[PDB]
Formats: sequence, structure tokens, C-alpha cells
Amino acid sequence: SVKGLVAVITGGASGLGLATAERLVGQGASAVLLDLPNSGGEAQAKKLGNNCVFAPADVTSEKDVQTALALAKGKFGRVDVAVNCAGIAVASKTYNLKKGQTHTLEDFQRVLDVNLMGTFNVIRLVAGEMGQNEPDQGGQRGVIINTASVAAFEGQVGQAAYSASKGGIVGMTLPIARDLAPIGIRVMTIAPGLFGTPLLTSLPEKVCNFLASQVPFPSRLGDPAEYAHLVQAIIENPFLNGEVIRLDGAIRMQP
Amino acid sequence: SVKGLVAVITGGASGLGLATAERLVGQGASAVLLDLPNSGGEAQAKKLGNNCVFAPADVTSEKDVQTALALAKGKFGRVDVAVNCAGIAVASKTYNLKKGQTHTLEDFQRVLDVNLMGTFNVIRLVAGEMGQNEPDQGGQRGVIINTASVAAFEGQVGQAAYSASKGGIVGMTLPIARDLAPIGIRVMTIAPGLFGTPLLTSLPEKVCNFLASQVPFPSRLGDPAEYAHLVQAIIENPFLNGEVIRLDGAIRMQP
Amino acid sequence: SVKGLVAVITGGASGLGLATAERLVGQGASAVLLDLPNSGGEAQAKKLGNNCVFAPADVTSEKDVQTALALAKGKFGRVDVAVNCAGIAVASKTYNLKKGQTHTLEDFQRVLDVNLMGTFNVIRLVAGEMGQNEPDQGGQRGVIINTASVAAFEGQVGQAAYSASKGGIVGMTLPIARDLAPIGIRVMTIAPGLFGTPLLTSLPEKVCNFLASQVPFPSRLGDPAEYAHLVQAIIENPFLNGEVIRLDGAIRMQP
Amino acid sequence: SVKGLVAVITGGASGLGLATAERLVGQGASAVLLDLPNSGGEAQAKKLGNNCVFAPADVTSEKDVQTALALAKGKFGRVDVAVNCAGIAVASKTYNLKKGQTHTLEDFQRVLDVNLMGTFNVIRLVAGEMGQNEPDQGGQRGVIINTASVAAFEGQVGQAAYSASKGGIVGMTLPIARDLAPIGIRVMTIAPGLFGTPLLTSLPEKVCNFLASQVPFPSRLGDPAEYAHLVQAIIENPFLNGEVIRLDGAIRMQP
Amino acid sequence: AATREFIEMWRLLGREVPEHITEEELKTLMECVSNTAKKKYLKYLYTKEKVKKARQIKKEMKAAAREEAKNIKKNFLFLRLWDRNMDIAMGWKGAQAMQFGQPLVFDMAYENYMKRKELQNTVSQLLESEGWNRRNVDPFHIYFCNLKIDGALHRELVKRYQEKWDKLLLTSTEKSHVDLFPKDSIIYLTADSPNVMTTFRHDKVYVIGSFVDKSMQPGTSLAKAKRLNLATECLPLDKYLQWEIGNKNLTLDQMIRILLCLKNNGNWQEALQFVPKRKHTGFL
RNA sequence: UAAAUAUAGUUUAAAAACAUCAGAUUGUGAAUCUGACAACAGAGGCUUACGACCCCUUAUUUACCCC
Ligand SMILES: *O[C@H]1[C@@H](O)[C@H](n2cnc3c(=O)[nH]c(N)nc32)O[C@@H]1COP(=O)(O)OP(=O)(O)OP(=O)(O)O
Ligand SMILES: C[S@@+](CC[C@H](N)C(=O)[O-])C[C@H]1O[C@@H](n2cnc3c(N)ncnc32)[C@H](O)[C@@H]1O
Ligand SMILES: [Mg+2]
Repeated sequence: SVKGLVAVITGGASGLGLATAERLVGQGASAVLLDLPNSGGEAQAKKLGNNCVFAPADVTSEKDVQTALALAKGKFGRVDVAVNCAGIAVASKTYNLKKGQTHTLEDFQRVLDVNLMGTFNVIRLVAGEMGQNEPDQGGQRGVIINTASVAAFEGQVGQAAYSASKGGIVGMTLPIARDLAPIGIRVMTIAPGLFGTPLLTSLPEKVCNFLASQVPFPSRLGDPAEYAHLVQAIIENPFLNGEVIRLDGAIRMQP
Repeated sequence: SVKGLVAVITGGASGLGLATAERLVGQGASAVLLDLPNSGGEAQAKKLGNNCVFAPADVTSEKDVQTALALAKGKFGRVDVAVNCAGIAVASKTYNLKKGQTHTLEDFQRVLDVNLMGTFNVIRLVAGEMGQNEPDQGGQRGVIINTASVAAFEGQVGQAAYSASKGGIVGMTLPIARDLAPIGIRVMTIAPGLFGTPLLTSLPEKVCNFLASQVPFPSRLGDPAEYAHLVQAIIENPFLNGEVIRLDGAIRMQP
Repeated sequence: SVKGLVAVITGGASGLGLATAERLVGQGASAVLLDLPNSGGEAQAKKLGNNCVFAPADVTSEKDVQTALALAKGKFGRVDVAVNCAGIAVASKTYNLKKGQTHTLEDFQRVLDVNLMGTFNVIRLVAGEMGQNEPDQGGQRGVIINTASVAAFEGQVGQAAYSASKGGIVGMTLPIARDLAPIGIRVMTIAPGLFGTPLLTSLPEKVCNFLASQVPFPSRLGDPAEYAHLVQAIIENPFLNGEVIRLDGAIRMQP
Repeated sequence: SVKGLVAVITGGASGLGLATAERLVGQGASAVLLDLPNSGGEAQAKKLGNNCVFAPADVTSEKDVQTALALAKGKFGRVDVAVNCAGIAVASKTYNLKKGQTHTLEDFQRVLDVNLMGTFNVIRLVAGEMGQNEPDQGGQRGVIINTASVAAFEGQVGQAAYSASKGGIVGMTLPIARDLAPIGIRVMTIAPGLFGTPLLTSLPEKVCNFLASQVPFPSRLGDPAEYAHLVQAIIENPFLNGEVIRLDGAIRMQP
Repeated sequence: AATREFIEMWRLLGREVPEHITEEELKTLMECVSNTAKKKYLKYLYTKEKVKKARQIKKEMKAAAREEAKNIKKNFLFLRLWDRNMDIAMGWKGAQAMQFGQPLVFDMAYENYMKRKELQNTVSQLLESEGWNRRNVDPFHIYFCNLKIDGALHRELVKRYQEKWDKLLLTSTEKSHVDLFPKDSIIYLTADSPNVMTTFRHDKVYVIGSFVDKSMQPGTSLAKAKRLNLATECLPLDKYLQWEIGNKNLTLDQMIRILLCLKNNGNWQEALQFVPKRKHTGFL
């Protein structure tokens, strides 16, 4: 059961992170929304009630995350779950011969910093917070859930930076799980497919509709609540560890 | 929710199948235990109450499965979920130079027949039964869950036959999901690793106890109830399709 | 170098097997074409010269393969390389709701027998033959190369039986490599994409043109000589073991 | 054939990069050793003869790589092959509860910058250089070969940073291959296991002997020449694209 | 009205009149304000049903020949699903084109200059043009600009496409091309342009006027590109082709095929293959 | 100014063939089926009608530029 657990949810002011917060709070857990100051997380935290607070932070910053975790510990006393849902993307080809256009190095770096470096920054700091927990009857001190993408396995044209960052999350899932196994922290990764999030809504509507129609079943965009349901299942299942779960309706992305 | 759903659980008289039956019945579903006549499934079905019946069948036999599905339809009116948990294992090296011993072809064939062909036999027949269902609000007619193994990815010495069969289940998961997507039948596979089933207890105590310590976290054999929990999570989550979920506590099997 | 090596090439009368034979014989190796009696294997062996012989056999038969391997030992004295290229493909949906048509169990079984069971039958018997070899300076007694398909990873609609059989080959690659590691027999698998085999080239030119356009780069069907080149690379490289190599021009098959 | 081809090899002053240069130059190709100013690449380039030049560059900086590629174009007229072998590693646990030690963010960033960002920086710039090539008879303008690791799949304890960087390389291989497919640039990745690189030969003999014994077959560290052989095979085979090849002697890393 | 009886006498004179004329066709006869205008419309209705009857008669013949053939009367890798698969593959390429493809603009600001017949043919050409783009190895990101929602052109497009219209991987907007792209990047194609196109530029946004002027109106397209200070170019038809007869204003489907060939590194000799052969005597 | 010319997807012939659009889960003639589209430059006429003939506009090509 997730009742009484404290979850730090990165990127929790919108999209997958917010849906995770709404579900966990609705199921009796406490949530800390870790998102940027401009994200509007304060309004979401107030909407979710007294068991949810907003912690303004940039995941790329060690100091910001440290402040957020201190806020989480101060309000709720401990951290049991970390969900990494903050992420950005760019749509940029590696190189376009016809246009003579090269992918910017800064664009690649910015995506890595938030998606990959930001995830690791949260992981390494929340693990220290989780390490202070007394183990439960099963010896578990915490659960960390990361958000990869199906782009980690079949990245599309223009998704090189995003795929690299998400492939990095997939790559480090097992080693970190092995790192934190002695202290009883499970590390799991969800690789969502096409979900009704702003990351996909920014695409042209016709492109979004076509992509949604290409999901085998159900032929629609993923509902963020469906992501939240899987997150809860991972928290509740003590034997899921070091694994990536594709949540994509069986889609395989073409170029 | 699984309340009111009818699940056909292959190999449901013991091990993972039985634990799946106990959970689903406890959560308000109806279960049909499909297992061999000598498996003792009648006693298990009686123990689980009126919402559980025993259907004696051999999964390798088309007629046996047809009779079992007819029994399921007669008793409960429909089939909503199929869980394939029947399986056998053989411990035999491909070739032993020192002993001059060669893996027998019949041992390989028997493992394929039950694990791989038996799974497909159930899938192809239950799909017809689920096809008769009216689609739900989400357009879904049923869910099929198969049991592969971590041996499909890291097969140990002596597990050639087992790894082939489980690799086959992994291989056909996506095409079958694509096949049944227009019908609204989700196809999912669980790849367990080192569970406290009678199969693993048949190993020497020293080997299995050592294997328990080899699971990173939790350092114990998988609880069959944990398999059942994941099965329910798959049934409840509408967007899980065409994917293999490793349920192994982050273990990676060595030779 | 493959000069002086003896290769047993299953399905060597046509397609990938024949191309492998032509390359290896051209590079100074000896080849045994293991194929069905009805194949034009005798004509191909005569065409390839005195370093190539035809051994009629059915890979599903232990007796047939034993006779073929005895012919290889009688003609050339040893077996150094085994290339499994025999296989069949069927296209059949698991279940068709509109037509009320169910995939035949016999169709599934016959694909497994040839593709998967036949491959293992050759592996287990050639391993015994290779075990008799004196290890080379690197400790190697032989190399076994299997042919999976990209369908093992992304099987299309109607490819359940084919994908299961090819997924089984992928699954058992590592365990068999681990099984034969003390003996010094490397086990490797190639997963070809769309190749200009007679089965594909017999399709209407409209279909062939479309399939070629589906390959990202090069946008053409795979040349069987390209498969043969990879086979030689695997034979020559002593550190390739227990791995599946996709040879597909970066294609990912759509449903 | 690689005769007459021009290869840019990052990290070409030592280890895998140097072995690749020696093989390609020996086979009639031209090589540019792209390595740090202090790497001693000038002596290696002089040793390899007139068809090898040293280009001092840091892969993490756009200016340095641009200067190196300008040197390659000036000396040899074109670039046909890019081999990314530049890389570093750190050994640091994510979090050590006993010592109260947390992985530094700087260590993670440094490994990401060189291994992942540096690889992409070379890829995006050499793609522009190869884009200027007239397509050959097969429509190919160039081949890019990246070096991931087996750590991208099963990273060990303390390998979080390395596994993330290598998982990123694996993740972006397919999207970049898809990006450059219209241009006719093949993108491939090699995932070497344990190789006798200077980093591993300098590791303690106790760990080194054990790890060498852990390779199933051959039970020894990978020879850098074997990496070079695979690189040549990738260059020569026109149909290998968008794939990761494990070169590890069938090892699967323990925690 | 009186027209219902009025047409009856025309049939008796044998003035190439159809047997059956639907009510919605009688309304179109109102627009015909002259004897000649009516004569041309009836002749159109006559030939329309005549080719319908001829093809229909050939349909029962085809159907009858098929059934007699069947009464007289294995290992595969793929099921025969190619048409469906090809459609899916085009959609993926179309989705990619809408994000990274070069924009090509069909300017729909010519409704006022076209009669009913010309507007019908414009949509037919647009249907063909979009089809050639969709199947291409490197599709354009097609823009339908200045397309009024309630306009006749939009209504006809919806009629021909039906439910496909909302799924077409193109951008249709009421806004002008000047509002979507920098003016320096816009090249307005028109045969009346003084500037002869020499090379296809991948960084430019070409604009094609969706204007089938059977009643030729020279300079209309050029005037639009001068009202808003846009660069203009014309195809080098005289430079490469020995022109003999016919209008130098090519159809929409011909234009996009020429542009598609040029975008894919084709030269002017390959690109100008889509110019109708009847209009020239070869490549000079 | 004069004479020939002008097929709006293409060509042929004096109505076809090839194409185009929508639908299709096609068991390998889908090599099909059901629909959509159907305008020989344009306008106006003459005529029992004709794509004939008579006019005007526009465009193309070849001659020619003031009597
Ligand atoms: O009567 C017209 C025209 O026939 C005649 N004319 C024009 N160009 C030439 C030419 O090259 N050679 C000859 N022999 N005759 C020619 O001149 C008359 C008046 O000229 P246009 O009407 O053709 O041209 P304008 O600029 O007057 O324009 P517009 O009246 O047609 O609007
Ligand atoms: C048949 S033309 C319309 C002719 C109209 N009289 C005009 O003023 O352009 C249809 C469109 O195709 C394009 N087009 C046709 N022929 C062309 C040519 N030769 N050169 C350039 N663009 C041309 C133009 O954009 C034009 O608007
Ligand atoms: Mg025309």
C-alpha cells in the first residue's frame, strides 16, 4: 500500500508528474511537487490538499534539489518514493544536407542536462535521504522510479538528443539498482510511449492524431493517469527492480 | 478493476498460476484453473470457493483446451483474461565433451511443446473466446498474459531448451499483440526470475539458497503473490501492451 | 582466415546458405551443403567445385543430420564451422474475428520444427563433431552461426509462428554459448532484415519496390553476399560470442 | 574494401582507437588520429607512416573538432569513416550508506561530456564533412562507428556514470542512423566487453585475472586488434546500420 | 420553375442533351445566362452520363467474365496487406515532413477569378498534386494558404476528400503565406515572372497559385506577388524546351512533380519530363 | 500585321488506354470490389443539329514589322 508514503515527484506541476501526484495523494500518500518556480506548481499543490506541497527547484542544480529534499523532510519527515518525471525535448536532425543545417551542440547539452544529468542528480541525493529510513519488514528503504521513453529504443528522426538522454536513463537503471541494493532502494524505469502531455501536444495536431492512430491498441495517446497507475504498481510490488517497463500500447516508432 | 472479470489461468493448480487465481478471486474475479488431471486442481478450485472451477486440460492438446474453454464459457458465460502459467523445465547441457553426452532431441521437443506451443495453443483459442465479448468502454475485449523467464535473456548452462521456449514467447508477444490489436485484446508477457515455486525448490537446497542471495534486492526468492500482483496491474492498466516485464529483483543470471 | 576450414551450411542449396557457401569456398574453405533432397543441392555443390559436397538431410531428423555430418567427416575429415540457414516462413494471423479464422496449431508446429527445433538439432550434433577437433592456438574448436530474423524483435501481423521460432533462436544463443564455452565453440546469431532471397524476389515488383523503400539505408533488399560477408567476419573474429547481430539496414518492421 | 578510405579515429593515440588506426592503415586506408594534445598521438602517427596524421583535439569542444576535421580535409581531401573511440570512466557508487558518500555531480558530468556529448559532437560535425562526399556506387557517403560498452546493458556497481554515457550512445544510434539515412551515412555502434586496453591492463592483477577468467570463451581480455577487425567488417559490409554489436566473448557482467 | 418544362423541348431537337438531369443540375443551369452557356453545360452533362454508361456496361461485362472464370477452376513471409502497409508508411513520412519538410504553399486566393467549372478542376489538380507529394521519397510540407473555411474551394475539397480531409498531413490555414514565412524566403512561381528560375533552392518557400484559368487571365498571379513585395520566378521552359504550342502555364500536378524532381537533385532535363510532350518538340 | 495553331493529369484516336481521389486487415489475380472525379483555350452566336461554319478575346509558333 502507498498509504502514508512520502513521494518526491520531479516535474510534478504538470503532465506525468502531476498525474502521479494526484493518484498517490488520492491513495493516501504525501507528495512533494519538485518543479521550476515558473511551472505553476504552487497552485497544483494547493489544489491537491494538505498532503501535497510545492518545492521549487531545478533538477540540474545540486543546491536546488538539496533545498527541495530539505523541504520534503521538514514537512513530512522522510522520503519513501522518488519519481523522476521532469524532461525536455528538441526536434532537431543531427545533420540536414539539403538545408546545410547541423544540430547545435548546446541543444544536445541542454537536453542531456535536464533529462539525464537532472535525473541522476535527484537519484543520488534522494538515495541519501532514503538511506536514513529504517528498513521495512522486507528490508526496503525506498523506491526510485525514472521516466525514460520509447525513444530510448526506437528514436525518431530529429530525436537524437532526446534518445541519448533517455537511453542513458535506461543504461544506468540496472547499475544504480545494483548500487542501492545493499541499502534496500529499488530503482525502476518506465518508458512511456505517446502520452497526452505538453511534450507531444506541441506537435502539429494532424501529426499527433496520426501518431495516436498508429498505437496498435488502444489507438489513442496514453492517459497520464495510466502512467500514474503503473507508478503505484511499481511502488506496491517489492520484487520489481532494475527493469524498464514500456508503457506504449505496443507502438514501435518509425523514422 | 478485476471485479467481475473471468480469468482462465493455465497451470493454475500450483505455483504462479495458483497464486494468480487466489489474488484474482480474492479481488472479486472468477477463475478457471486449467491444469493437468493429476495436478490436484479440483482441491484448489474447491478451496477458492464458488468463483473458481477446475478445468482439466493439457495445453499441448487443441481438444483439451477447447473443452476447458467450453467449461469456462458454460460456468461463467465469458472469458476476459487468460494467464499462461503452465511450463516445464529440463536441466541438460547441449553437449558435454567430458561425458560424451548430447542433449536429447525429445527433451528439447517436450519443453517447446508445453512452454511455447502450449502457450500459443491457449492464446489462439482463447482469442476466439474473447472475440465474442462486446468491447468495453475502452474498446477492450480481453487481456492475455504470458509467462516467459529471465532465461529468455540470460539463460544458464543447461537451460538451452528452456531459454528457447521462453525466447519464443518473448519473440511472439509483439506480433500477437499486433494481430489482436483490431479485436481489442492486449497481449503482455511477464519474465519472472527465481520464484519460490515447487520447480525451484526441486533444486538442491544449497543451490536455491545461494540463488536467493544472488538476487540484488530483495535478496530472496520471488514470492508467487508478487507475480499475481503484477498480473493484476497488467489487467487493470489499459495501456500496457506488447511488452515483456522482467520480475526478477534486478538479477542477471550467470553461467 | 577461413582458408582450410570446413563449414557445414544448413539450407546451403539456396538463398543465404548458398551465398555463404559461395563466399567461403571462394576464400579457400570447404563447404558441405546440408539441404533437402528435393533442393538443387547436388547441382550447386557441383557448381562450387571439389571443395563443396551436397549432403541431403532434413534438419528436423536426428538420423538425417547424423548421416550428413558423417559425410562431412568422411569427405573433409573435420567440421570447423556450422551455419544454420535452413528455415521456413508462414504468414497466418493468430485469430481473425471477421473471418472467424484461427491460426492452425499444425502451422505453428511445423515452423517451430524446422526453424527452431531443426536449428537446435544441428547445433547439438555438430557440437559433438567439433568437440573432437584439437583446439587451435586460441583454444577454439569451432564456430556455430545461427540465422534468426528481425521478426524475433519486431514480428509483423501474421508472423507469430515465425517470430516465436526466431525468438527461440535468439533466446538460446547465450545459453548454448555458455554451454559450449569450456569446449571452445563460439555460438553466434545473425538476425537478417529484408534480403533478396528467392522467397522475397518472387513477389510482385510493386511489393519488392515498396519493401526496398522501407529499408532506411541502403534503401534496397539485402544482398545475400552481405550475409555471407558477416558470416566470414564472425568466423575470423575470435571474440564474437553469444551475440545477435542485426543485419537489416537499420529497418524496424511496422505492423 | 577499406583501401583508399580516409578514417577519422577519436582517441586514436591509444587503446581501441590506436589498434583501429594500425589495422586500417595496414589495409591501405588513411587515418587521422584525433586525440588530446598530451596523448602522444604525434609519435603514433609518425610510427604509422605517411598515411596517418595526428590531429590534436578535445572531442567535447566544437572548435577543436572543427580544426581536426579541417586538418583531415586538408591532408587527405575527404572523410569516409569516423570511429569514435575517445572515452573516460569513473568508478564511484551512486551512494554509500556506510561511508555517507554521494557520487559527485561533477564526476557524472565529466564522463557524460567526453563519452556521450563528445561522441555526438564528432558525429554531427563529421556528418557535415561526409555530406560533401559524392555517393559511391551503393549511394554511401560515409560510415560512423561509435564505441559503447557492455556497461550500457549490465553496468556494474560504481559504473552509473559510465553506463549512462554508454546507454546514451546505444539510445541515439538508431535515431542518428535514421537522421543520416537519406544522406547515405551508416551509423553503427560496438559495445566491447573487457579489453586489454591500458586502463584495464593497469588495473590490479587480482581483479584483472578474475575478470579475464569470467569471459566464457575465449577466457581472456579482448585484444584491441579484435575490435579493429570488427570495425573493418562494419566498414566493408554495406548493410550493417543502426545496430549495436556486443564484442565481449559472451560475458554478462555481475554486480 | 418554367425551366423544367423549358428543357423538354430541347431534347426533341436532339441538341446533345442527357436523358436524366438531377434537380441540383437544374440550379446550375440558372447560372448559364446565354444559349451558348447552356449548350456547353448540357453537352457536359450528356458526355458525363455517356461515359458513366459506357464504363458501367463494361462493369457488368467485367463482372460476368470474372464469375465464369472461377466456376471453370504454401510458405509465405507476408500476408497480402501491401496497400494498407503502403498507406501507413506514407503517413509516417508525412508526419516527418510536417515537422522537417520544406514548405510548399498552394495559394488558394483565386476563388474570385474562377467559375464553377474552373474551381472544380482546381480541386482535381490539388488532389493529384497532394497524391504525388504523399508518395514521394522526400515529401514537401504542403501548405494550403488563404483557404477560406466557408469558401467554395474548401467545400469542394471536403467533398472530394470526405473524412480523409481532417487526416491529410498538410497545413491548411486561412492565413496568407506572408504571415507564416519570412518574405525574403518566399518565391512566388508564375509563368509571367521576368526572373527565370535557374536552380531549386532548399531554403526557399515556393508558392503556387491554385488557379485554373481556362479563361486565361495573364498577370493575375504576378499582380498578387507585386501587391505584397514577393520575389517571382518562372520555369525555364524556353531555355530547355523547343516550345511549339499550348499555354506555358502548366497544371498544378505538373508543377509539383517538376519541383519534387528538382528537390531530389534531378536536373532540368529530368524535371521537365512532366511538361506535356504535346507542347514542345524536345530538349534543346 | 498576317497565317496557322490551343486536349488543364498524360497520350492515342477521330472514344479508349494509362493515370488521380475516398473506402478495403486483401490468405497471395487487390491483376479486385464499391464509390468520387469526367468540360479538346475562352466568350458570343448561327444551324435540324455538328467537334461544322461565322465572330471577338487570350495564348503559342513561324514570317513581317508600317502605305
Ligand atoms: O494592329 C496591331 C498589331 O497587329 C500590329 N503589330 C504589333 N506588333 C507587330 C509586329 O511585330 N509586326 C507587325 N508587322 N505588326 C505588328 O500593330 C498594331 C498595334 O499594336 P498592338 O495592338 O498589337 O500593340 P499595343 O501596344 O497597341 O497593345 P494593344 O493595343 O494590343 O493593347
Ligand atoms: C496554370 S497556372 C495559373 C496561370 C495564371 N494565368 C497566372 O496568372 O499564373 C497555376 C499555377 O502554377 C504555377 N505555374 C504554372 N506554370 C508555371 C510556369 N511556367 N512557371 C512558373 N510557375 C508556373 C503558378 O504558380 C500558377 O499560379
Ligand atoms: Mg495540360
